Amino acid sequence: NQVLVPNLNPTPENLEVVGDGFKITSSINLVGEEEADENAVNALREFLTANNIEINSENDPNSTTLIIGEVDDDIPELDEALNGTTAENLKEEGYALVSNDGKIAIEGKDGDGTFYGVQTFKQLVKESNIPEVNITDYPTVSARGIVEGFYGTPWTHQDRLDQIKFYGENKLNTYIYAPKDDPYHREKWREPYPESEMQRMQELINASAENKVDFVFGISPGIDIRFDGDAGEEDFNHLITKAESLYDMGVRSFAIYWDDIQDKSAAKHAQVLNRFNEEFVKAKGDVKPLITVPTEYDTGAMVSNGQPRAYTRIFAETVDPSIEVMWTGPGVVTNEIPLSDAQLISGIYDRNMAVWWNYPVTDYFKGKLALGPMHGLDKGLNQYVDFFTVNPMEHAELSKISIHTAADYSWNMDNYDYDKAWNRAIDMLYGDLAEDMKVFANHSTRMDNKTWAKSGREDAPELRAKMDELWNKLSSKEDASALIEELYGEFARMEEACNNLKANLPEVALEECSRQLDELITLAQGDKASLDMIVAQLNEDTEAYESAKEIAQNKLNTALSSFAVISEKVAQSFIQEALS
Ligand SMILES: FC(F)(F)C1=NCCNC=C1
Repeated sequence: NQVLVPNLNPTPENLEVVGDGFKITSSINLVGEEEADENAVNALREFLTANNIEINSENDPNSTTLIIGEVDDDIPELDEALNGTTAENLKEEGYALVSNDGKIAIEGKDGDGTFYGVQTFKQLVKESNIPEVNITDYPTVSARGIVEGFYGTPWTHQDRLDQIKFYGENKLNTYIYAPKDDPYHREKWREPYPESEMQRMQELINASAENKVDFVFGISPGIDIRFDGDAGEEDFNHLITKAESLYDMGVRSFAIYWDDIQDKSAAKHAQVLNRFNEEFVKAKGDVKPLITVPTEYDTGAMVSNGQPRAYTRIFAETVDPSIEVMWTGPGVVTNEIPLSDAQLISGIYDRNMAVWWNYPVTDYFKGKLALGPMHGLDKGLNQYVDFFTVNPMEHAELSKISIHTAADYSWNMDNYDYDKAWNRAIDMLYGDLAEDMKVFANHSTRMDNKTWAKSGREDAPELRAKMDELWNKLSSKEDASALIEELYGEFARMEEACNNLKANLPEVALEECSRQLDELITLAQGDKASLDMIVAQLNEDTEAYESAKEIAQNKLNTALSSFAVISEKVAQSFIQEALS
């Protein structure tokens, strides 16, 4: 029978189904391996090994045939199997994939593209079966990735190697390495890596390249940099020396941060940029565009009554237009970047901008996990933005859910559906546990420290609606009891799911969310007690009510003084509501 197209992330620009599917044989003829991108071919080899698919050395016409290469390779049998499809006319990083009557063909516009075709290929195949499809695919935004920019417990080395492979698998191509643990990033910002630190950095650098990730080395000399006279000169050379020493280990992307600094003059920040850009970036000729974050980096701090402040205005004139400029949106952590905000800032800097989006980062509100999708990001932003990065959580495993959606948003922006993306993330990442994780993660999408920092999808919004509806039914004495029954079932479901997650989540996830699992179980029991209160009072029964009321205060006080935080406006607020 038919072979269905599995979930893919990101969603490819164009995918047509052309056959029923077929089973890839025990082993295959691989064609083009000698001409095609070395990293694409190694990804392919690893996948084939991990799935017990051998490679014939002698062509066997009984065996499935896999042909891989770039446009700029001369592989006639690739064009033959593509049978009309082509990557020739796509942007950079695009590719074409055709799977049909026993052949798979992958043609990248460039090697990045080819590597990305392999990542699609990997997603399409299940228990050796592939659908017969026809894909041409390319990204909306051209830098797409992560900045390691949060505070708190930095990621381990093993976390980073895991993330980088993950970024490659979801077609993210940028990783800004600016950890606050690392002295060689800020304090000690002059000063090459020791010797004891070189083997670690080298592994980060090489893993990145192997997965088509731009390892951007982030530097932050605001701590103590001198701009004037001999000191200015000496420090500029320390900057150059430092970048040379990283150039020498393989680094070909650099970012310079001015976000925390004493001497706060735009003209001086932009001169150090412009000179580095000339004397280093351009001189080397294989270094990617320099990146910077300026001292004013949110619309709040950058603009006043539609007019740039002094800093921004000066920085914006002075700074070379080849330089990439990061800004976080309307504020540092904000609901939205609407098109008008992008336009405004893009206009001022007179260029396509770079986004530093502070979600899912939780460093400002550590008890809550941010497990929701990219949200409030206007689906036309690519008109003014061609570099998009997320600042994730200290919790690397669970950051994968938001990051997975950032991958769809930034690759295929027209078609981005936050809720569809959110479900696909959980489905793809959590397997046999996805339905349970969805129940739980549903209550942990929304960030709000109640001062300055608010972003993300509202928690569990269907359930909020049923809770509001229950209060209307009660307070205009209409019948409520179908709903009450329905809500007993929801709260039971919450508890069931979180218990199943505690029992079955692998440690790598469990250990980042177990406090919250417990917290949501508690609030769920208090929610259950809160309906017990409502039933008791509608049956005028003080015994059952004062008993239930005690149980509900009990769960609320546990949650209120636990470190963990979750479902503040839904599962937690329901209990507060019932007790008033
Ligand atoms: F002020 C600090 F930089 F230390 C800080 N700011 C944002 C909130 N998260 C943790 C620390």
